[PDB]
Amino acid sequence: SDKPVAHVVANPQAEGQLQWLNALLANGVELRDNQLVVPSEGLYLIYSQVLFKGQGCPSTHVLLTHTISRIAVSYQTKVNLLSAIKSPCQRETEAKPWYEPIYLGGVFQLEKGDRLSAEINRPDYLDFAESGQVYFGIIAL
Amino acid sequence: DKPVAHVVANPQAEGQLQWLNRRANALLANGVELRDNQLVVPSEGLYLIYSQVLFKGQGCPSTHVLLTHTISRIAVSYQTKVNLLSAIKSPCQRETAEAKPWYEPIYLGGVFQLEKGDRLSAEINRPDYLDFAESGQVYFGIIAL
Ligand SMILES: Nc1nccc(N(Cc2ccccc2)c2ccccc2-c2cccc(-c3cnc(N4CCNCC4)nc3)c2)n1
Ligand SMILES: Nc1nccc(N(Cc2ccccc2)c2ccccc2-c2cccc(-c3cnc(N4CCNCC4)nc3)c2)n1
Repeated sequence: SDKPVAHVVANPQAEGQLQWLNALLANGVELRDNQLVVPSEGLYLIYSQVLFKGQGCPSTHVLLTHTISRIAVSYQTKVNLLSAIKSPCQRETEAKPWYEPIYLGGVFQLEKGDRLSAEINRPDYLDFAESGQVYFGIIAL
Repeated sequence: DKPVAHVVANPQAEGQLQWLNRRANALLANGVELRDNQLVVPSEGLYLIYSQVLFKGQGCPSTHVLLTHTISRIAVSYQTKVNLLSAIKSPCQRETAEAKPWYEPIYLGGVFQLEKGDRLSAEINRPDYLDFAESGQVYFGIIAL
C-alpha cells in the first residue's frame, strides 16, 4: 500500500559528472548527496544504467566503469553491490565514433537507512544527448 | 514473501564458476534452494531471472577467443536442458608492443514461466578469463513476480 520506490535520472548540464536529478521518489525514499536513501528494511530490487560515447579513439587505454554501492547502517562501509567495466578502445581510428551502455540490477536485502550510490569513473565520456536514458532506481517487494 | 535469490561467484575457486549464497549482499529466501550449483524453484510462477559475468583478458593472444554465457532450465518432468538466455562474444578482432587489457561484461535476463522443482543454471565456457578483482561483478538471481 505504501511500498517504497524511486527512479531518478542524470543532469545534462553538469560539467563532467553524474548528478542524479525532476525526481520521482515515493513512499519514504530520498535522494541525498547523490545517494538513494532507503526508508525501511526488506527485499528490494535495485537497478541502474549509464551510457557512453567517444569520437575517434585515444591510444592511452580507455577503460569505462559503473558501480552501485551500498553504505550500510551496520558498518558505515561502501560495499559494492553491482559493477561492470568496458574496453571501447582496442583499435585507434578515419575517426569514427562508438557508443556503449552499461546496466546493472539485482535483488537485495536492505535495512532501515542504508544509503546507495551509483557512480562512474569517466563522466567526461557520458552520452547525455541520447534522450537522457541514464537512470538509477529502487523498488520494494 | 515471494521466492527470490541472488548469488554471486566464489572468488576462491579458479577453473569454475561456483555460486554462493552465504556471503555479503547475497541471499536465498522462501525455498529457493541452491544445490549442485543450481538455483531451484520452490513453486510454480512467473519469475524474473538475470545473471552477469565479466571477462578480463590481459591482451589479445589471438582473434579466435570466444566467450559464452547461458542461463538454462531443467524441468523435472521433461528433464532436458532448455536454453533460455544466451550470448556469444569474440572480444579479439586482432592481437594487441604491449598487452593492453580487455574487459567484456555480459548481462542476461528476462521473465520466464517456471514449474515447481526446476533447476536454473547460469554458466560459462572460460572461467579462466573471469574477473573477481572487485565484488559485484558476477551474480545470478531470480525473483518470483
Ligand atoms: N538495468 C535495468 N533496467 C531496467 C529494468 C531492469 N530490470 C527489470 C525490472 C525493473 C523494475 C521492476 C521489475 C523489473 C531489472 C531490475 C532488477 C534486476 C534485474 C532486472 C533485469 C532483468 C532482466 C533483464 C534486464 C534488462 C534491462 N535492460 C536491458 N537493456 C535495456 C536497454 N537495451 C539493452 C538491454 N536488458 C536487460 C533487467 N534492469
Ligand atoms: N527503463 C525502465 N526500467 C525499468 C522500469 C521502467 N519503467 C517502466 C517504463 C518504461 C519506459 C517508459 C516509462 C516507464 C518505470 C520507470 C520509472 C518508474 C516506474 C516504472 C514502471 C512502469 C511500469 C511498471 C512498473 C512496475 C515494476 N514492477 C512491478 N512489480 C510490482 C509487483 N512486484 C514485482 C514488481 N510493477 C510495476 C514500473 N523503465
